[PDB]
Amino acid sequence: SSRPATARKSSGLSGTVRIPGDKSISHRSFMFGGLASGETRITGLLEGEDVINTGKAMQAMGARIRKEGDTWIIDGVGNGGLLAPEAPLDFGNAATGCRLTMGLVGVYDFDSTFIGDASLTKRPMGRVLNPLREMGVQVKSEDGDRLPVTLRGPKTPTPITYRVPMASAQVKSAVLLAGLNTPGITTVIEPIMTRDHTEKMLQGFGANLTVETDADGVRTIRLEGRGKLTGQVIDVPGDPSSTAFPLVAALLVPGSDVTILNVLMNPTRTGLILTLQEMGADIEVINPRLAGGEDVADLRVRSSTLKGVTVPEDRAPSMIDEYPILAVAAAFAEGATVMNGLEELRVKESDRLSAVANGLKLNGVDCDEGETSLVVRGRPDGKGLGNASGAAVATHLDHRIAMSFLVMGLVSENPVTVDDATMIATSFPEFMDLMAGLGAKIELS
Ligand SMILES: O=C(O)C1=C[C@@H](OP(=O)(O)O)[C@@H](O)[C@H](O)C1
Ligand SMILES: O=C(O)C[NH2+]CP(=O)(O)O
Repeated sequence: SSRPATARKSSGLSGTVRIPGDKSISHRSFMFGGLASGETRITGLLEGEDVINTGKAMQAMGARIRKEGDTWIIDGVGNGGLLAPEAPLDFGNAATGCRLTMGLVGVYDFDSTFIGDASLTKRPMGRVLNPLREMGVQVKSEDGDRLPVTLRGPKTPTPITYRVPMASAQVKSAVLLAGLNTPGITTVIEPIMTRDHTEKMLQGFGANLTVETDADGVRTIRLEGRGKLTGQVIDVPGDPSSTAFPLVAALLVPGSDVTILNVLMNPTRTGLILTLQEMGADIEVINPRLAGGEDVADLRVRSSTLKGVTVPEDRAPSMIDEYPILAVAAAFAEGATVMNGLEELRVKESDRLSAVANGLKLNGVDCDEGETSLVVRGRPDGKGLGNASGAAVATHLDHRIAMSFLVMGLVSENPVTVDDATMIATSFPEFMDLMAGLGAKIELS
């Protein structure tokens, strides 16, 4: 069922910790490793529930996955080698695994069924099912193009040129993965850049995939279908979204000095850091380097006084999953923090705009929720914030609502309670232990 947790004011967070692996890259490591020819070896994999579900889906289609020591070793089936799954592919809470896998196997000439939990089952799949219909996939979905969904690919899929209508890396990725088993050239046009793990990793696995960027920023990504993919050695960098929790906690809790090691610094993932620096955050980027083909660095974070800023709609894609924690940081900043271009938040694990606004109000924060925006006015000393009565923030099965408000409780005058901590393990099973090690006091029911 549900397991509430309460965060209490901290006298200071301090230490050096390695953050768990990046979820996006981890999902793709299991997918590409499972599809490629030969062996793939992965170090640093995030072992949260979302990623484990993608792994089980790949095994269901023929890939052999095992963990030897600290390395996940995968024996892939080779491009075009996926086998028809016996039962529905259960993605639990993970749309990344669900949506990318719909593109990956939907173009195969067999039936595949997709299911998930109460949260995933309410999320929109039309954004990926429409391009798949264009490629010739037959779709059976619940009203509104929601799960459960059953796909049946054509004998010969049709390659398309698809302009992604919203800033979704998952839609871009689903079309590219469908292209892997489609003869001809699949093209995805992305008017606004989104995380590029699919492009980078597929190139690393040997795909004839190219990215061309116009001076106006529009990206044209071309993929030649049915080409060989070769298993690779993958070193997964630290998750920058997970990093956000101890990083923001250290900025807000007085007397803090926290260093997070091996953090992914791809700029499509660092909008929150840039925003916090604009707010006056003391975040030092240490030893920027190349590791596993990605940009990484260690981040030293110290207590800072913050001032509200206006965050432009075009930075949104580079920090879309960090709006919840940014809203909590804004609750302690001087003045108003204004964030627009937030329509995508309404279709995540929870409607995040509604969940964040409601959670902030329950904890005494002055904020204004708009259809696609949020304004937060802060109280730097934290006085009057939190909830003395112990009322619980509704998490709506969303791991980041749970984590963001638990961080808030380490700073506010009154404790902050979340109605459920059980979904935190979908992306950051180490959260409680990691925060406790730094000094945070979080009581699980
Ligand atoms: O492709 C990916 O790895 C992801 C893309 C994003 O979703 P959208 O494509 O829906 O924006 C992000 O929020 C999710 O956690 C992972
Ligand atoms: O991790 C996040 O904050 C949002 N996306 C989760 P997914 O789309 O994979 O379910």
